[PDB]
Amino acid sequence: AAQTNAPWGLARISSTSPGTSTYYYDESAGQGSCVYVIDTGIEASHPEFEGRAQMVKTYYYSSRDGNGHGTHCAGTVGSRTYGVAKKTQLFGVKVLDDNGSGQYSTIIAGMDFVASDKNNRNCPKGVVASLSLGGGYSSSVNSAAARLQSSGVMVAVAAGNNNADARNYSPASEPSVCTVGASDRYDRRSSFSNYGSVLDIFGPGTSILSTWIGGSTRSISGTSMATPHVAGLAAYLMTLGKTTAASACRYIADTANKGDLSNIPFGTVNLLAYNNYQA
Amino acid sequence: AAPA
Ligand SMILES: [Ca+2]
Repeated sequence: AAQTNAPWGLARISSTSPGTSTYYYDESAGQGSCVYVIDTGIEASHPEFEGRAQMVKTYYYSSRDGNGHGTHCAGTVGSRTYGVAKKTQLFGVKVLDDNGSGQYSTIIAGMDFVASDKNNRNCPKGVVASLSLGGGYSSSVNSAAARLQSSGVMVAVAAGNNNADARNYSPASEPSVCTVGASDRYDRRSSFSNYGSVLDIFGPGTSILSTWIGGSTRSISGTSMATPHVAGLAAYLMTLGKTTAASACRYIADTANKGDLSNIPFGTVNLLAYNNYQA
Repeated sequence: AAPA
């Protein structure tokens, strides 16, 4: 299938080159797979989700995203217009408050939650977790992510927007997960994007169009935006049968566009998520 | 944490 006049990020991910406008992808579209969105919640009634999204857990007084961050990320994952894996299932996990804050024990609780909850879901093609949040280094947070990954879930985490080595941030620094940097239109490292050896792969994170609260849409920038492209991509490849949860991150780097990124410091990968589609 |  082919989505004409798609947002740049989707197009980028199905091209070997920057500057195109069509998003080429298999019609299967990540159906049969599940993506947990661990953020501020999802606005589940948003028409773009076609009813494929639902909140599953809150750690606060409400199950609603009064922030926008989560709804934006979910859209990049599998919303009709704005998402990678247009027919996936989405589950919202609200670990962050409407102010976007969240204590580590809550984020650790949300991760253990996902590792358990997935057992009572019907997700034949597999399970993915998309985590566009972070903070200063923490071993417990890291270990929570590792557990999640080990439980059989594709874990993808934002590298952070400090324009620093991600090694000092969690859970970006956990080696076992899929730490995602951000890029821009022109195949440049996004200026805010963290870097370092712990990075596994890059994705589009600058000026990404996505769903927003109140049934709207918004362009925003960040490693949060990049993270979902990858999680959405993994979900997609899992339904096609190309890879598994355990090996998705590796697979994505093997098959990536290599050497195209600029502004990539020595020691960081020059790897750009790529679906390798061929009609 | 915070959102990214
Ligand atoms: Ca890794």
